[PDB]
Order: sequence, then C-alpha cells, then structure tokens
Amino acid sequence: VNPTVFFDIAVDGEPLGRVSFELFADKVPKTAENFRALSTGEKGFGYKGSCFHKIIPGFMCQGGDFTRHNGTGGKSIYGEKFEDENFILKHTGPGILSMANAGPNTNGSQFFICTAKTEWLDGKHVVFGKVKEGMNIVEAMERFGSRNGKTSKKITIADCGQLE
Repeated sequence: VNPTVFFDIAVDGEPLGRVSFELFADKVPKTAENFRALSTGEKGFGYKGSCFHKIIPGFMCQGGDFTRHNGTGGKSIYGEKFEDENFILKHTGPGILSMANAGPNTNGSQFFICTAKTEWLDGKHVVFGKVKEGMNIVEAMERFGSRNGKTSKKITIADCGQLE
C-alpha cells in the first residue's frame, strides 16, 4: 500500500527521464503524505515546475523550494513547518529520499535525494522514501552540480504525480 510517485526530470527543458519513488507511509505516514501531496499538486501548489537548486556531486541533490527556488522557500501541506516524525529510517545509501530542514522540527517542502551513504545526517533529517526506479537519472543530475551546490544548467521537475 506504500505510495509511489514520479518526477519527469528535465535539463534546460529537455526530458532526461522519469524517476519514481517509494514513500514509506508505513513508517513515516505524515512525512510521506506531505511529499505525496506536493507531488500531485492536489492541494493547489506543489513540486511541478520547481528546480533542484543545490546539487553536490557525490553527496545529494536537493529540491522542493517551489515558492522561491533557492533554498529559502517551500511550505508543507500542514501549515508552514512540521515536526520530526521519527528517525526510524537511516541514510543507508544512494537513492535515499530525506527531508531538508534548519534544525529540529522545521520540515517544509524541501528534500534531497542521497547519491551516497550519508549517515552523518542520521537522527537529524527524517528519511521517508527511496528512489526505486531511475537512480541513473539522478546520477546524470549529479553532473550539473558543483562542490558548493550551484548548478550549471536548470534541472527541473517538468511533471510529477502519483503512480500508485
């Protein structure tokens, strides 16, 4: 019953491929739900059209700032911010999907996809999903990043929604 959502990823507008994700609703219901809803855009805003504004090769690709596209924006579907649901799940390797934040209980809409084991984030970021299909696309994405996270082409979610 875990949901599956997808991003049609594009680079300066040119389709790269579809990545799909398993959201672990069975362990972090509220967090999975937030990402699911923002992927369908059913609440009237969401991820369609936003970019990955920070990609650091060999570390992670971060996105989800759909209000300001630069790491300052984003909102949850619950209000402005919500709490750390739990730290059951660990950053075990590439493909892990996890919440960006600015300290305890500051979950918005921003997230990142690990491109390695990043266990130093364990117990400080809530892990809630995993890539599933199209890890390779996220690897291709890694290559438009830089050591500081500035990206050298506009990597976008041209479309997104739920597959199941």
